[PDB]
Amino acid sequence: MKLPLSVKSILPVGSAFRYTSLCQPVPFAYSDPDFFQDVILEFETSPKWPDEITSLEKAKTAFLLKIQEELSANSSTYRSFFSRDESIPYNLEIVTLNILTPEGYGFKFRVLTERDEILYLRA
Amino acid sequence: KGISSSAIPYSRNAPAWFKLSSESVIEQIVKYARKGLTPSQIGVLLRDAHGVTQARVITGNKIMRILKSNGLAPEIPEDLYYLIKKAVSVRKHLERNRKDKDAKFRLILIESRIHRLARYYRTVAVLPPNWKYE
Amino acid sequence: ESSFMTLFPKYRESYLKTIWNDVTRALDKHNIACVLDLVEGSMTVKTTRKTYDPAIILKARDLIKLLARSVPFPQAVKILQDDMACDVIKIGNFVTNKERFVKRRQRLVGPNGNTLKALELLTKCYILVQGNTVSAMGPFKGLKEVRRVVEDCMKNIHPIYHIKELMIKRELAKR
Amino acid sequence: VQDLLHPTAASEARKHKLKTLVQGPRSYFLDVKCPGCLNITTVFSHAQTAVTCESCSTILCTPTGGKAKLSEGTSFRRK
Amino acid sequence: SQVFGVARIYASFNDTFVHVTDLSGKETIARVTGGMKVKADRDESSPYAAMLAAQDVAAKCKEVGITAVHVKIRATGGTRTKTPGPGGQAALRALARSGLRIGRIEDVTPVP
Amino acid sequence: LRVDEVQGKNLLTNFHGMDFTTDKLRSMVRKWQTLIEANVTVKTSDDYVLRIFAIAFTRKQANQVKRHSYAQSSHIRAIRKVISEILTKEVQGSTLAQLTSKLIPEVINKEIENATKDIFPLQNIHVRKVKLLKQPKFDVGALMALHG
Amino acid sequence: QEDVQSSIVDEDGFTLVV
RNA sequence: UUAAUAGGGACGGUCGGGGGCAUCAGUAUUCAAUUGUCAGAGGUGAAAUUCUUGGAUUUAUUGAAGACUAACUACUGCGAAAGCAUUUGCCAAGGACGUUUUCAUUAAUCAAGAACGAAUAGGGAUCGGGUGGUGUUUUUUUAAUGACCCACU
Repeated sequence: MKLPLSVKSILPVGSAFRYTSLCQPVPFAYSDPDFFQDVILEFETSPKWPDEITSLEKAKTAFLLKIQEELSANSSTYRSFFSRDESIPYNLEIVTLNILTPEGYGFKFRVLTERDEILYLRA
Repeated sequence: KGISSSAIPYSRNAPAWFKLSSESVIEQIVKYARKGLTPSQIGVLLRDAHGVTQARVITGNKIMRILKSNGLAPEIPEDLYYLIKKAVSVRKHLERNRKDKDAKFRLILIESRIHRLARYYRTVAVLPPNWKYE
Repeated sequence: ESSFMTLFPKYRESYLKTIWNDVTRALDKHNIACVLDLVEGSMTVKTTRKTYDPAIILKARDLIKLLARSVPFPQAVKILQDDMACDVIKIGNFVTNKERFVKRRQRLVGPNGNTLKALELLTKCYILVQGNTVSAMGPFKGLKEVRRVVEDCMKNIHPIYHIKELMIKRELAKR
Repeated sequence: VQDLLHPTAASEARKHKLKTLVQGPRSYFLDVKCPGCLNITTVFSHAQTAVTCESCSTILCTPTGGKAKLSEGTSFRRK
Repeated sequence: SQVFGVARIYASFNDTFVHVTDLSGKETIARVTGGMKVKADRDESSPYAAMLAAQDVAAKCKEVGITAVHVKIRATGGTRTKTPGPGGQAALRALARSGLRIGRIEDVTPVP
Repeated sequence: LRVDEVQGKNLLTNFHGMDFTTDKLRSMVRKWQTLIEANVTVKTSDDYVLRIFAIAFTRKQANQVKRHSYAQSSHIRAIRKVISEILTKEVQGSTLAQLTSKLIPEVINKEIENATKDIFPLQNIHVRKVKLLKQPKFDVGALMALHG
Repeated sequence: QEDVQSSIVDEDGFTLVV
């Protein structure tokens, strides 16, 4: 897809990708908590990342809004919504992108940058 | 050929705003001198760390004179010291390397400047005669 | 499908811009596309779906190659024929000195541009010593002859043995 | 296009420092305020050394070939 | 659509070499060359000799099954002439007429 | 490509090398500019040892006046070093197929681009080669994980 | 904008040396 | 008594295809081996010499030996000259620039002799350094190194 930044890397780090999901991955069986697979989204090295964590994560979320715009624009078999992630405490704006597939699987996208470690070490 | 040097000003008094006296500086010289710094690097260290226009303005003597009077005069003039140090170090680079014929041309240009300076200093008697740098 | 392209320095540019319409006519003789990009300084020859023969595009490559070496355009359009062979030999890689490159360069070109043109009487070719190359067009036998003469002349072999050589050979084929 | 007696200071100041009528320097002094302390030191405009402050021995300026770079902790008076 | 190969035309001076291979390039078929098709030891790169051998090379390849083929033109290379030979243009024109397919071709001159 | 396994009017192959055509790089090399190259020997996650090359060219900026815009012969040291540390970071991760999945959209070139721009800007940079010499073992186990 | 940003970040400067 | 638009020396960022040692890469040539394959391959204006079914030539895979840095590569740089083009490390040497550091006539030119080598005043462009900037660009990062635009030397 064409974005304001070219895609650096998209990394699957879900448990099903390392064969550790307690239930085997069943299509459309979302009642099990192992269903949504965690995927890191890393964009290219760029100075477009603000030096404050709220504007950083909201910038990530607005990038996920543009990806949701292209995705709902041209990938109508896929489904998608947005969720919160309070499993990182006090970082109240991490929004995961949830995509439901016609193979019966669900993923979530969360953006990692280079500006994260500097701001957290600064904190 | 390349013109590059220091242009001292017109007025040989200075600076009409400096506060301290020469006694502040004369003490400052000898401690730097006994520390082990060369009289070239003294006037390096004087002009930039503190504010002095030139040490021969606040003091009516040369900086070499103050080391000569207070008993800090070295064995030789300071310029010939480095020409000794350069001549050994190239020779030391030649005792490791027998192939660098480019270096062997450079030794004579060192030695001939050493020779012509040796005749002057031994004539004007900062060095005793029969002295030789081999 | 196949797409070839090349570049030029700036002392060919405005001239190429003045002859680009006859470029697209002569290339339009064989259904060849060409694109002139100023911002890179690149010419680009391509084939289309309405193409007839593929092999002609190789000649197209040669032509834009022959516009990198400042050959006059009416002399240049001969290579789109069939019985017309091209050659680009690089003369930059023979002398480390600039002065002795100049020595056998000028001994090659001779007084007043005579001797060089004498070869073009005994080869019936076209020869352009373009700076750091020899660019030679013409028939194939002549490209053998000019390749032998140049690749002897950058070294210490004199041109007079070559022009006596081709002179005696053409006069013995006269017979 | 001029006489050698008095040229203008606009014509004079563009010239090389040696080739003037009366040769004189162009380099200057300044006072250095770095808030680790409040004492100023007279630092010559061209360093040749790594210079630190009087008591807060951290940095004042960095050596270059030409003019030294005052390392941003400074407002100054050229006197 | 078709079954593919590479034709690898080596157009040297005083000879022309054409030999179609498999997709891998280790398996050969129909190695027949231009110098074979006349006997004068002088016209070994003449284009009518190039058109002669390219017909017989496309003959046996049409009789085994290969119908589409890439060409890889190749001069003598290295410290040699770096120039495509005499029997390269008509020979590529000869086998393209035989009923085969030509697409996505390039150069394998060793230009070091 | 390189053959590993065979099964009965099917055989499976593996990625051996990647090369440019001669027409592509000889299109690029223009007069009055500087040719900067780099090479690096670097191991993958699974122990494929591979040596890639690198090509780098200098561009002119907007509103240039001079006809060449060369380098400084010390910036080339500042250019080769930035590429050298970047290439060792991206290799040894998530075996070569994902590295093949980065070589195809040439993501590597933008990482070279952004970091080294602060020295001197640049033009066309590509990868130009990758070749391998130290495959560890036969190892059918990881081979069938890519198959459907 | 810009100069105040330099002022505060190089105030993390005066905590970055000292 | 001054510190030469006399000369020597120190320091600062630098520059250089300058030099020495050591190291890495690249295709090409040749040789050897394996595989596909089987009648010519080379060469010249031909002709001839040579190799060849124990398979020449071509093709795909390797290993070996020596050699050199191909487009970029310039009326540009470096070195006193003869000369100097792959990466990287080490060892010193050198020049210009900057300098309100230092010695105080320490200077220049050249038989004999040695090392090394067959043996008048403007204009435009360019290289390196420095200075200035009613300056831009990389900066959705706070800064900044750096490239660029123009003036000055």
